[PDB]
Amino acid sequence: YLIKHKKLNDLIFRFPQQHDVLIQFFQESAPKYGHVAWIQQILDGSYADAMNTLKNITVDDSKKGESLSECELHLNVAKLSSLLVEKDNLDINTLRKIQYNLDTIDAEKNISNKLKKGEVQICKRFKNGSIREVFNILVEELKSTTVVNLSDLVELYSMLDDEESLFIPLRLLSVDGNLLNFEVKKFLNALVWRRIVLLNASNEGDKLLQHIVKRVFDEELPKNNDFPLPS
Amino acid sequence: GFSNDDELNGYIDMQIGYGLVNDHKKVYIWNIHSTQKDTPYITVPFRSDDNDEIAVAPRCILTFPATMDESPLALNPNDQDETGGLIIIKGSKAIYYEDINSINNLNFKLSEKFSHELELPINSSGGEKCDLMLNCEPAGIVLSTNMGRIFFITIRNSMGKPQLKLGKLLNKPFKLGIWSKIFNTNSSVVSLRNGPILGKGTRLVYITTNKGIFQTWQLSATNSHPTKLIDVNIYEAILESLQDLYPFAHGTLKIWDSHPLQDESSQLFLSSIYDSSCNETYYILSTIIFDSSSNSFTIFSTYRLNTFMESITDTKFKPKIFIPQMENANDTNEVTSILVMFPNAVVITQVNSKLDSSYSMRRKWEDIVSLRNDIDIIGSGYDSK
Amino acid sequence: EEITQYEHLIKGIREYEEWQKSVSLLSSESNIPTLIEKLQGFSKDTFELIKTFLVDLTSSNFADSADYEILYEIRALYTPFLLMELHKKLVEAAKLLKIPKFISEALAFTSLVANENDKIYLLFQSSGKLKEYLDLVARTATLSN
Repeated sequence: YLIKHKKLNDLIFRFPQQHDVLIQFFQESAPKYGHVAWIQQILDGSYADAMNTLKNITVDDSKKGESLSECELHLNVAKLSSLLVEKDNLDINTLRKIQYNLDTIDAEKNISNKLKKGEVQICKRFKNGSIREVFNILVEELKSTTVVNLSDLVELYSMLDDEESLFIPLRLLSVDGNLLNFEVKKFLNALVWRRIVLLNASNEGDKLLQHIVKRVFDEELPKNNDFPLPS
Repeated sequence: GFSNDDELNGYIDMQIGYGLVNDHKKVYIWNIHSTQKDTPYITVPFRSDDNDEIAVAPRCILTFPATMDESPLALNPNDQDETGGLIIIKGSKAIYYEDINSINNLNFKLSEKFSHELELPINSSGGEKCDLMLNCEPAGIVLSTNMGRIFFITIRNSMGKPQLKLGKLLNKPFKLGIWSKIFNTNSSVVSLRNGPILGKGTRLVYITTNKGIFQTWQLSATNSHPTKLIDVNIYEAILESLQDLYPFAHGTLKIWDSHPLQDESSQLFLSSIYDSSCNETYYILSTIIFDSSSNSFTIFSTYRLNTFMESITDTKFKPKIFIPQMENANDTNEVTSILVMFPNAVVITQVNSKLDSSYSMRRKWEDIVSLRNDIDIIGSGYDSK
Repeated sequence: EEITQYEHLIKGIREYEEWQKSVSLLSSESNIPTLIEKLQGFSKDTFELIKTFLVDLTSSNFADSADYEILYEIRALYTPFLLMELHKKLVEAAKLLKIPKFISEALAFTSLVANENDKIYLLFQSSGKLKEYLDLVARTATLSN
């Protein structure tokens, strides 16, 4: 009631003995009082309620997306508000995520444009990749000036892989991959290795073998342990 | 009448016909092959969506169109519709910007789709920073680092459509003890000069380092190991040869630039000799012919500029020779005119081809066009005569 | 250049003092437009002076040498002091005049604090004033209640 009726002084200080229930209230997805609600929550040293609120903000096309100028502004304000997390509520991890988020949209868009211009490459299997027979279809529908088709963008994004993004799978399995199970990690790592040793043997010029091996030493992949070299 | 940074990196791109000077906050791009003296000024602000790592200073260089019809020539009456793609190096990220005219000032999320990013190798023993960029398309971009690492980036994949894929390091980091550039092929690149367009997706690229190592790299767009045609140190040879006609060329030798002649196997080397009986510097034009057909070399002629005995070291960059390669008709290719570019004179000469002993190897025609000290070379390109 | 840098705190205080008088003329004890005119003069002055000081410092080669630190310390003093001073005003205006723009103007100084101009939001944290400043903004809204 209070959060709606702009009675914020009464909420914290006049009823000091229902506090424990008030932690339940914070755990709400949004308290109800609109987009002015979340602001109040950053202000009180009651940040935990607001992080959860802001999620509902970013899917509303009427709170961001009124116009271009206002949209860019809103994104700035959310970021700045994140900076004002103290130690009251340990939303420091969320703070980092809000910052990360413009870089995330760029990664998304980046890869999307490539796929639109036939960024996805032909499958190695045979003369042409079967995936493309699917990839082309998804590009065209979205190339037509018509309504945004959410499903089409999701499918399109992952299916055909940037060669600018092959390094991250190798990095990830070294650092994090013993958690997935050795046997999983070994399998994926072995897949890439196969292809690498399937070219040096074809001809006579190796130098292929060391580049992948010596390459993992630069970022200390062996030091991460259990990471084999091309073999 | 723009804001000026302390650092100004220019390159004139005659492969596309657009002119560039860049700041390290913005790039200013204009149609320099226009038929009117006046030109529009495309200003492109730097992104904060983009990612950037280590100390690498922003060099910006133009690249072929990719959303607009391709320019394999300098082109356009004054259209800004055909201004190519853009590559800006921020850190370890080479970022290629597609469109640059549909950039709105109240949205920046349409800029995102035009940004493609690539991570270039990290771990260096003598550091990194983009020093020179030479558009040597058709093939791609070769960029030099001050340490002496040399990176080839193909801007197209194999579908002939845009994608950055790192081709190969021409020069790799030497992690051999002690030296990092001190006793290797890596040292400070002093020239990145285009060599002839032999077609077939190949471009000769001449690489001359400060030590006096001459490297000829036959680049081709697709290559996981480019072939080096020439690899000889010529510093010793020059010093020796200048004792047969000049008896005061004893001591002090600097190699300043290398640039191709009309003949592609023949390279002109810019040198200085110091006369210690008068404190004069005679700039010596040396025609050196390279055999890439045996990886051998011979010095053909050494010519001393006889009326030009000034010591003139350039205000911006080090002394450069220019001999613009042929691209248009021009009657007679047996004599070579050489432009020696300094910010206070242009010595125009022509050097021996006669092997006269009845007129010596110098004392031919020499003319000087004196300039003022307000020439500050930001970048240079050539094509035609 | 020294005179310019030192003057910035002082000019804002001079306007501040004129405003302390104006404070006693709030609550419709002078016509409302004259009080808002004075108020606009004062708000903009203080903010402007912060901005000016930042620019001067950064591009005089004092952010390009290791003498910087004495200046940073000077900035530390100026920024939270002026910002606070300005922020505690407008709260007073909001109750006395009963106009929500001043609820907005109080709230608006929170965005300046979070902007990086030598990381103003760290100074406030460090000093322990960030919560104090935050709670005041909330209470401005409670004035319409």
